[PDB]
Amino acid sequence: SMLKREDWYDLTRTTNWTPKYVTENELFPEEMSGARGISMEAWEKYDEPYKITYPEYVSIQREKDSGAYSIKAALERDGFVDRADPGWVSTMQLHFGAIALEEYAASTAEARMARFAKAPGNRNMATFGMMDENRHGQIQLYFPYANVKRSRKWDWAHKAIHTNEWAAIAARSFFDDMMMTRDSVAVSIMLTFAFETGFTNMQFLGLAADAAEAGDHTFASLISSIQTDESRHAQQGGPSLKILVENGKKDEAQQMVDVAIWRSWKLFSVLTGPIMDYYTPLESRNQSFKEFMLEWIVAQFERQLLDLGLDKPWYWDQFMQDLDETHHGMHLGVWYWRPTVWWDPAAGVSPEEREWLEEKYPGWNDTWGQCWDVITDNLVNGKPELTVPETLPTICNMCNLPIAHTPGNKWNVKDYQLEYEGRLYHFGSEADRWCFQIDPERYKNHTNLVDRFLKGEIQPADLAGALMYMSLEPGVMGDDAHDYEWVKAYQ
Amino acid sequence: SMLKREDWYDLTRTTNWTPKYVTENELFPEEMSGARGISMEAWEKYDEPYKITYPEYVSIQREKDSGAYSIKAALERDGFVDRADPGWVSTMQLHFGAIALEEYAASTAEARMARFAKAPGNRNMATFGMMDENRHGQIQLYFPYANVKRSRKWDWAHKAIHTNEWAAIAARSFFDDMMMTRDSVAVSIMLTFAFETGFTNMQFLGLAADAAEAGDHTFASLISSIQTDESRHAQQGGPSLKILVENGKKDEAQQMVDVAIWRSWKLFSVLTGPIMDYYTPLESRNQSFKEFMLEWIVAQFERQLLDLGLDKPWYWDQFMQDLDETHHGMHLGVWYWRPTVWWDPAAGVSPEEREWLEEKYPGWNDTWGQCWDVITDNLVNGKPELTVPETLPTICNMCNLPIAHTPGNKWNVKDYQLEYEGRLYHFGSEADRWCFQIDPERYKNHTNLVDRFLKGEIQPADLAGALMYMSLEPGVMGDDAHDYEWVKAYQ
Amino acid sequence: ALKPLKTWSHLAGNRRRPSEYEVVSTNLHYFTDNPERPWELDSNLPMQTWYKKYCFDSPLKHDDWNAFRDPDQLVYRTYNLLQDGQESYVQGLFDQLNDRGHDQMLTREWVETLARFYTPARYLFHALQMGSVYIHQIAPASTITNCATYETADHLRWLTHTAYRTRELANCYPDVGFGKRERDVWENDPAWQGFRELIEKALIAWDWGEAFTAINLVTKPAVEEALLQQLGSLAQSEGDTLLGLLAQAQKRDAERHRRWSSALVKMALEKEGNREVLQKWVAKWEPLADKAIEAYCSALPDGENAIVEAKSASRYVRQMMGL
Amino acid sequence: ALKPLKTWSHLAGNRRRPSEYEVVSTNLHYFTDNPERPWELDSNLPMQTWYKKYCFDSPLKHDDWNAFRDPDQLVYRTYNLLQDGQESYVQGLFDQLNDRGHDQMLTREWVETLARFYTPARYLFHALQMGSVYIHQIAPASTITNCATYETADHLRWLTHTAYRTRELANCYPDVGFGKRERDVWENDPAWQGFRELIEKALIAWDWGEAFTAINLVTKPAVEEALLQQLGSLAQSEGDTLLGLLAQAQKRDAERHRRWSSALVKMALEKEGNREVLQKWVAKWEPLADKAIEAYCSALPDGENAIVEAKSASRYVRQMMGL
Amino acid sequence: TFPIMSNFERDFVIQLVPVDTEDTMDQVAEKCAYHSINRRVHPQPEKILRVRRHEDGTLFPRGMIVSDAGLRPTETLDIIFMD
Amino acid sequence: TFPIMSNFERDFVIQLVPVDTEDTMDQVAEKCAYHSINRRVHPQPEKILRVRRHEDGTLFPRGMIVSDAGLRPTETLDIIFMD
Ligand SMILES: Oc1ccc(Br)cc1
Ligand SMILES: Oc1ccc(Br)cc1
Ligand SMILES: Oc1ccc(Br)cc1
Ligand SMILES: Oc1ccc(Br)cc1
Ligand SMILES: Oc1ccc(Br)cc1
Ligand SMILES: Oc1ccc(Br)cc1
Ligand SMILES: Oc1ccc(Br)cc1
Ligand SMILES: Oc1ccc(Br)cc1
Ligand SMILES: Oc1ccc(Br)cc1
Ligand SMILES: Oc1ccc(Br)cc1
Ligand SMILES: Oc1ccc(Br)cc1
Ligand SMILES: Oc1ccc(Br)cc1
Ligand SMILES: [Fe+3]
Ligand SMILES: [Fe+3]
Ligand SMILES: [Fe+3]
Ligand SMILES: [Fe+3]
Ligand SMILES: [O-]
Ligand SMILES: [O-]
Repeated sequence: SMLKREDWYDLTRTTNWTPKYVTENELFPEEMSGARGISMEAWEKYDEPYKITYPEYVSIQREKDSGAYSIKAALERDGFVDRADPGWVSTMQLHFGAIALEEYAASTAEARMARFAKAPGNRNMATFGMMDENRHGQIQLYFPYANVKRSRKWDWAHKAIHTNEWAAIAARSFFDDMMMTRDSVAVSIMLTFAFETGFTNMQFLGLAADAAEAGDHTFASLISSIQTDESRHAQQGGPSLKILVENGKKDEAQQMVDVAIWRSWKLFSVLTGPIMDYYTPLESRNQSFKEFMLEWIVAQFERQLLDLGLDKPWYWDQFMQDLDETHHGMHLGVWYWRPTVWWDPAAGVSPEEREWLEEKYPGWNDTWGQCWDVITDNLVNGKPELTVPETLPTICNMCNLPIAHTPGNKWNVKDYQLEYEGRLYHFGSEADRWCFQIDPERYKNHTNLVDRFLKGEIQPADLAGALMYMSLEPGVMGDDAHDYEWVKAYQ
Repeated sequence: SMLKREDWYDLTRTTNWTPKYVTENELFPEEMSGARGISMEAWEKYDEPYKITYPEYVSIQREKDSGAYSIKAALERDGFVDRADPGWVSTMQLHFGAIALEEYAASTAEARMARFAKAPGNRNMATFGMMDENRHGQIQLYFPYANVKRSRKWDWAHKAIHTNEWAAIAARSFFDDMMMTRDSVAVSIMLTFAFETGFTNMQFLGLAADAAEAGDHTFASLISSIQTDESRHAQQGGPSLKILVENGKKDEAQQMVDVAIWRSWKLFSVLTGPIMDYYTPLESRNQSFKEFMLEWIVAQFERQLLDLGLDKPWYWDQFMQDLDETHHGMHLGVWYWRPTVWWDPAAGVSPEEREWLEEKYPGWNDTWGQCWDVITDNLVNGKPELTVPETLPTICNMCNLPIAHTPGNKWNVKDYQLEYEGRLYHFGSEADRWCFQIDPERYKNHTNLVDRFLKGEIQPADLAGALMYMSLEPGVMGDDAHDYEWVKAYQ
Repeated sequence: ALKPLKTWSHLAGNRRRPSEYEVVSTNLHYFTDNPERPWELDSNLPMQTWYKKYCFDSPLKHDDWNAFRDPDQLVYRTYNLLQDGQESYVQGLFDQLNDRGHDQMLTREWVETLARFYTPARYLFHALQMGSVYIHQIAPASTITNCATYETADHLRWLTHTAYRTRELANCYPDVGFGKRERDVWENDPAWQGFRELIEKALIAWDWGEAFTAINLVTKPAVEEALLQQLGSLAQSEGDTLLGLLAQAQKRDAERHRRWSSALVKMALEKEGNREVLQKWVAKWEPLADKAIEAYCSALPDGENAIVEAKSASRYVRQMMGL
Repeated sequence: ALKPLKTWSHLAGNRRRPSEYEVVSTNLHYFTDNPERPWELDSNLPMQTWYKKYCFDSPLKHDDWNAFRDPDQLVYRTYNLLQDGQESYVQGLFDQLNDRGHDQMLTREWVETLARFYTPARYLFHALQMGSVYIHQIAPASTITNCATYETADHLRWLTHTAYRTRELANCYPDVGFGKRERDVWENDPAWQGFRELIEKALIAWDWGEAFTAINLVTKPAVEEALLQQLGSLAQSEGDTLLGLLAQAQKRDAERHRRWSSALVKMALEKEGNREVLQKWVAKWEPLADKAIEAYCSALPDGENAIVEAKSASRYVRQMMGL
Repeated sequence: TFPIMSNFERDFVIQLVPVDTEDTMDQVAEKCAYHSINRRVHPQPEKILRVRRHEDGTLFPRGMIVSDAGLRPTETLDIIFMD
Repeated sequence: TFPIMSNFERDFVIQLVPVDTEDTMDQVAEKCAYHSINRRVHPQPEKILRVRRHEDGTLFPRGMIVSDAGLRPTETLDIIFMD
């Protein structure tokens, strides 16, 4: 016979001891551990709600991969990617290039907690988290790998984060700030709670669903399986949050959440918004990016924050409004600057689409529809050279994303500047600037693409030089997804 | 460390012993064993070319099912069967209804050898064969089961062989004769060698390939996996054949092969021929049923028979010719009598199709094209009541299939009658009648649908009565696959 | 017109949603559709007569054998999953005990004991394999047959473990005759004649009911108690950890066989008269089982005591089934 | 325009088709792209300084650490497949030895020996878990990190086996204090202070090179020889088959760790000066290992002999790596 | 009421056909034509239908009745176009 | 040669715009209009373009030169339609 898991589980996490040959601070340095005055005994209250043991882990995961890799191989010589909508294909290349290596990097984020968390249970769950991310990184390199011969763009599933292409810099700016350069407790708050539980867990669910609609059962299965692993480690932040509130650290906890959520939002608006609102065919659009956010992200955050006795972010009112524009700018920005990304941005501004955008968003054509009105005319009046840039867009020093807001009649684009120690910074939002001011020494000497351009680090100092600096060349350089097919509609 | 499989394999099959408390004949009755004078020692020379042991078996098969069942579940809520060509859907219902339970029945065929074969190695390989067929039967009941709510026709995957619908009687006539009522050695010859190695092994391969073209990855994976198990037990006939030739039994062996191959062909012409020559869309037709047979069945049989020092069947010359008509009759017969089967037969006689049939078959329209000419006119001239029967077609007493040959100009339909002990028999071919004469006591008092009708066993004795006798009712009763859509072509 | 169902037509009318097990294992045999002419050929063929006499005319009766359900509900998919795990465990024992040179520290006495009482079992286990595979092809229902199908694979598994271990023993003690003498021991050693006569006679009991009884209710419990329990207990006491644990591993399959055999007996007793039929058969074969146990165990150390324990334990299996 | 390749751009130029292992494990770390500012933030953050000092400025040098390849080529998929099998085996041992009441026939002396020398290892194994997980996050290459990733999971596995067994022991001998005293033994028993001082000091060796050395080349071999080999050999002699075989099972992971550690050392020696660096580190930590073995083994029966064997065997691991 | 099998010229399969023991071959052919003509065979009024035994190919008169042709129950018969 | 950011009216994003330290706001707006007008903004000849500092909203004269407006390098500026 065998024991019931409940009878011996606590012993797997009864591993803390009183150091003697070295001091507690030496063994657990604050910069890595982040115990924040809270004692070892107090941290031991940490108790993950979802429990699992080694034998169970290797057994379940073995099965998940058997299925996933089996699906992939069965549909391998089917070449769906070929006869699939350019909007979808482009969606995948964007996903992989931005996520593969970051998934892997997260394995080190977990490893950070596995070694330096004073909470024994967090240390073990982080070890499983470490293995989860090791999996995601590998499986999301193995899958796109099947398409390297169809286009060099697929090579970016591995190369993107190794370049200085703006989106890559944006991705790294976020991740390094949330999970790679923060102490153990901070990581559980900002990555596992704020980002993995708050966004990616439900996101991946929709991606998998949408991928299913598209007819890509290989990619659908991929994301479905990976998503089932998320909760297992995403759970690590709640307990840390209770411990901090439980003790005298509610404020410190409060802003990590404030900061982490905004930053997750910014990066989220450029990579997910454009996707379900423009790259997705019209007859396959369930709800709008705004609808999706309110019903699957906004609500949960409110519920969650409530249960942990935390307050809604100070910027929450503004954040709620931006759901009506931010991802619209980000999109237009990416499509306009289409040759500077590794995937083909879709316009998604056909007659029907443009109205769809009007139903979901009040007065879209009176603002966003404007800019698109022009661009569409130039393409109708054979002047394609006016739909691409000849200059760099101003960049937010925090999210390293273009500073863009409401256009057209209801114009409102703003720039929340800030001068600190003989230097002028630019932020595409009030929250973005705030993230900077609450801790300057952390972002101070960093520099976005523009700062580098102005310092002479991009040479030659012209378009061709910037392209070569971002490691981009024809073949991978972006252009309109449907090859401008959507123009024949306007003559 | 562990031993190499080659060092201990022989011991797994070193199980024969000299009975003492019962006699060899009691323990191994000839009617079940079929040692045919060949001694225990002589049978021990039996040595399967493909070897496998228990641990290896359960490990490999566990993986095959993980994948297959994983594929199925991933594509489950995709409902391909719905938006799939009626020709395909009809193909599957035909496959399942005719094979599911026969696959299972084969597990007993294997069990026959596992217990009564005097060859130790055959006994063990038959035990694995037993498990293989147990698998095929179950997995091919589990898969169609997903469609019971879409149509009662799917219920036939389980019910068909339990009825007296003519195709069911045809299926059972073959199988019971080849594997269920033959002694151990005879089974290895007629089922494993003649039928499984000679037909189903390559057939399933093409089915899987065609299913792939159709876009049914669930069914494709299903057949692909099952097919990989075939060789493991299909191999059992060769060794028995060598032993018989090796000894004084070349003739006895010769006709089992003669008989078994013809019967396999007959049943094959009605269930596979119509499929790849008519139910398969035109733009998805690789080669013709005739091409397929010559290149994947005919050749191998010649090679095989050669290596075992056996002669080509006496009927081989005729058999080669029939590839130019038999499956054409069988088709027309099934479509005409479409309401008497559980699937929707496809006409596959559109303009393009009819020419396709001409390219693959010389002078098709001058013979088969005739009958179809008429039928098409009646449908054009609103007289659908003349495309269905009002009488029973004469039935071959051996293959229990309709006696039909070349029509039109080159008319040649023949009936190879035979009178034996105050009774008149009918056969749709010279070989069919031969199978009867070389062993009368085995088929003597059996009776086909017509014999039963004429004896008063079908009551009421009319169409409605025959339908109810075959367990058929509206909903499952067949009709044209594409609902006569192919007629609009001829106005 | 006929409306589509939620399950197979023969399972419609059920209360709870049919399980995978029920979906792929019930009402599969078709030879029982026509007892007059089970197979679609002449009604006088030998195999028509075999099934009518040995399946249909068995004194063990019931009106709906297809109602039988495996208590373990084994299916091909679950069988492999279950056994693959057990085989991983057995692979561990062989490979890792080998690594620690477990075979070299066995006494000479014990090795000779293995040559006489252990390795020849490959013949007895294969006979059990033949025995249950016959039950497969003669039982009146598919759910009954599958239980026989899986038990048959288990007997092959026991055979396989034995063949492998025999090779390892021959490697370590090439003078004993491991792998070369088993047949002679099985055929000529008085210790084995008890079991040999039992299975040889049992192997020609064609009635599906008597086959089930002679093999699963009388012979198997006798074989399991003598070999797996007694010799296995002896292996443990002699420090042969490998065999001790191998025996425990195989007992798990033996237990499963007793479970379905028990359920079949329980279903049979629903009909008046079947208990008497079963007991009469048990009364017929029990005597040969006693002789098997006596001849085998008497030759082991503590023989008389081993005989009493085995007779007692095997009989208890049948008592808990109501006999 | 750029033409599509047959493999990742960084693997193009290779002779043989890249394996799955190479496809999903190579050149993954990006913090090594800019040693001046490893992370995409201010160049003065503590974590920028940590990586520049402990990863980039390590005296163990090489021009292309990404060239390192796991001799076992472990990947997440193959790791699970491999360990799932091993865990099925371990599950067998626990479950089936339990079934035969293996725990009740252990002597009182041996039980007390287990309370002092076995169950407290849960602390030592978790420390090894922390130790290798630090290597994961500070190594200069992803192929190096993954070897650390998997070894970390193995240490958690050893911890887990120990926690489970400790519960079973507490159930069978509730008076001994199983599960309740381990910490006190680990912190206060002179037999454990040797190992404790060793890992506590080793756990604060932040240089990736010294971490690898102190943990994988000095501490682990010491821990494995003392616990898995010596105590495991003792378990066998005391008839504790379970622990004896559990030790053998865990040694298989320990062997894998030595294999990749060996390959990394081999690659390091390609560069002149690294051997000296490694030896200097080994010369620094070997003394604490000796004290660990001495304090632990001296307290076991046949102590002095166990000490000599362990020192000898652990040193041999490093000698075969060229030191 | 007597059973026979119909192998109609230019058709593609023999069929079971009920005829009376008094019908003249002309009537038999008429009954058989019902299960063949206008179904999968183009009529030919210009020509006349005849019925001969299939086993030996014996052509039967137009006015010969089923009762005289002997015939074994189930006997196969050919119906052909002639003059 | 002096850098500034352009926040063109009715546009949707600020852009980096190179101007000379001598251009009059009219010339600055002209340069900025190049990176905005006819790209994603409908022209308005009827009206005149003006340039004001974004931080405080200070409207700058049409003839005022970059060298006098002070301006911090990178300074953001609004270009609007007026009279
Ligand atoms: O075609 C598609 C593009 C994007 C998504 Br999300 C789904 C379908
Ligand atoms: O597919 C995606 C994954 C992550 C983010 Br953030 C955005 C899109
Ligand atoms: O529904 C969704 C589709 C795609 C992404 Br990315 C996120 C949500
Ligand atoms: O001169 C340039 C044009 C375009 C970009 Br983007 C950057 C510099
Ligand atoms: O649509 C199809 C019908 C039959 C076959 Br076979 C393949 C495709
Ligand atoms: O799908 C099929 C399987 C077997 C035969 Br025979 C014919 C068709
Ligand atoms: O190519 C083939 C398609 C279907 C069947 Br059935 C057999 C062969
Ligand atoms: O009277 C009948 C009509 C059709 C068939 Br089929 C059988 C009898
Ligand atoms: O059945 C067996 C399982 C493992 C080995 Br190793 C040998 C035989
Ligand atoms: O449960 C048991 C099954 C078989 C034997 Br032998 C002993 C115990
Ligand atoms: O790691 C473990 C494997 C099996 C059991 Br049971 C317990 C722990
Ligand atoms: O190969 C071995 C690994 C570890 C130990 Br401890 C002993 C032997
Ligand atoms: Fe992940
Ligand atoms: Fe995650
Ligand atoms: Fe099969
Ligand atoms: Fe088969
Ligand atoms: O994750
Ligand atoms: O098969």
